[PDB]
Amino acid sequence: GIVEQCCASVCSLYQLENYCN
Amino acid sequence: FVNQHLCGSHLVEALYLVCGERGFFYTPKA
Ligand SMILES: [Zn+2]
Repeated sequence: GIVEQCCASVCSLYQLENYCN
Repeated sequence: FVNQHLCGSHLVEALYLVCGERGFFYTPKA
């Protein structure tokens, strides 16, 4: 999930965009 | 864009910014 990808680890902008509607 | 850990309200604010008119989903149990 997003917490594991972007908080516990680090997300690129592209990875953040996987959580857009 | 920053390259760092984004957590909690900071993660939500980043999604709000990045996603723009599309909107986003914040589902932290996922
Ligand atoms: Zn803070």
